[PDB]
Amino acid sequence: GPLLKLFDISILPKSGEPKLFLPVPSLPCQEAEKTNDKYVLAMAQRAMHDVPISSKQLTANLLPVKFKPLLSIVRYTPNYYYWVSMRKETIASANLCTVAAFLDESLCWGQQYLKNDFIFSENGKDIILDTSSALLSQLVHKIKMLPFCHCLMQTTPQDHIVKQVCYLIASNNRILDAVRYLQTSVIKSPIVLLLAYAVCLPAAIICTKNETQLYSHCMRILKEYRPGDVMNILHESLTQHLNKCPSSTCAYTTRAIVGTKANTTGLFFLPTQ
Amino acid sequence: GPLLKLFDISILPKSGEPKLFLPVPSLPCQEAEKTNDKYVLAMAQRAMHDVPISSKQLTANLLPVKFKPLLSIVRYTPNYYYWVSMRKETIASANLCTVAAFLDESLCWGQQYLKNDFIFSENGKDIILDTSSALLSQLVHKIKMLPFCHCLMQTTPQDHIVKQVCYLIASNNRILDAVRYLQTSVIKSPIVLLLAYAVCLPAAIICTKNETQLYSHCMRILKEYRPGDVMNILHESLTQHLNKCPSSTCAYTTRAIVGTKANTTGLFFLPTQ
RNA sequence: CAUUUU
Ligand SMILES: [Zn+2]
Ligand SMILES: [Zn+2]
Repeated sequence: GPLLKLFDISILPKSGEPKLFLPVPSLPCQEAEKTNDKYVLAMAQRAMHDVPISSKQLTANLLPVKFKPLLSIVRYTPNYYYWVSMRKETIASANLCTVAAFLDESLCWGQQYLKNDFIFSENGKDIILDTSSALLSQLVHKIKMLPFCHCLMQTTPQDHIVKQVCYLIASNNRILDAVRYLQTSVIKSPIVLLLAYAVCLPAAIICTKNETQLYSHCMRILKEYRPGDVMNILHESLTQHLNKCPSSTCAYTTRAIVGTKANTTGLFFLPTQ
Repeated sequence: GPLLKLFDISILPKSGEPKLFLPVPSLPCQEAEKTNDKYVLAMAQRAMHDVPISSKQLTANLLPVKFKPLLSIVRYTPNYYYWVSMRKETIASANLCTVAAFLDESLCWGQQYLKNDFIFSENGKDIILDTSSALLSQLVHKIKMLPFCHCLMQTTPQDHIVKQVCYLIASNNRILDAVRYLQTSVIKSPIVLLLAYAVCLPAAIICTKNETQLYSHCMRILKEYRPGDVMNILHESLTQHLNKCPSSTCAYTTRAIVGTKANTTGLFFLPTQ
């Protein structure tokens, strides 16, 4: 007979006059930051804007002296939700250049936690660490968009690992299950190593006292990292790929995922050797 | 003995220069578009730039007269991979403002196919329809990131349908399985309706004659759409949420996912009533 | 859907 109705007519909008913009919920004004340190205040003023990323370079062996000054904002700002929201906006709309920059920043920051005997916890109010889960999800989304030849044209592709780690995160954000799975094999692909680097901080933050062994594995990964590894791994893999992939279309699919340049809104620094 | 080695050291790149960019090849110069229609040529020149979206508004009463002239570029351009890669770059880095604009464009374009008895094909070389799957995946990514009060604070949330459709697309791009699931129920939430609108053209493109029932359902959805509905549905939902949700954290997180303005790079027109 | 993929 007649078909089943498609939808209830009551859910359609009350007005059919054209809307050119979505609502912007303007939010309260920011309080003054709680520091008089003019280097730290300058770093925050530049983090608020999309500065060319070369201007934000910070040599990693100078980061130790800057860590405690920068904590006055990164850990103790009165504008916590404003800063986290700013950074999540950039990450949720990030190309792979932007993802890579934020990953290197977060991992160098995490290594300073270790150097200073800080513990990792989700109640720690840290505007860099508290966007690391959003960043892991974004990295997985970029890897799933790349043509499959990027994973298959590595010396030891470990494609089954890439596929299962991406499924666990994309399907239901199963962060600790992804660590459990990564523990079962030696890592032999640089793409798998990027995923391990990206999972270690958001997993460590959510471990309870019943998951001390998983926490310990996350700290092994964090300690092996060296400043700049995420940018260095991707720069090398993408160059080799252009020199060997025979597809007539891969380069165009890939350029759109990688992007033209990074967006540094919310990024305090790009750490390098 | 020691624990299992973390990774084979050979996968790390040689330390060399500090990396401040990621490599992509440079684009060749453009060929001339195959038309002398000044109106079409002007629309394509604007499409190349992130100009304010009010300057790209098109009343959908005019789209039927412009459809055939515009095919000279959308369907027969000698610059196919330039246009599709430009549009996929914008969509893969898109906030929800941008996703909504491109969805309305694609749905109105698909309606002109239907009105003219054109068929939908994976190899049809259409720079608008060939980005509709990327757009579906990005809409699902945005819905997953919104605080869940957005889906639950609806008259009839159908929260189980939203979650399962999002699972099917995000886990394995199971587009036809998502249509099959949607066809079982009357749609009673605006969020579910947005997902139905976003799925109908990517599904129509990959249906064969062995999926004639699912194809018919996709054509039912496409015919019921009214130009501008994606922006109008999202504007009403976000306006009424802002009035009713009491969470301060929700406002900050929502602003991050929605964004403050659309990126129109690669967008030809924003269709409206 | 009831942890759905491998
Ligand atoms: Zn390739
Ligand atoms: Zn809310």
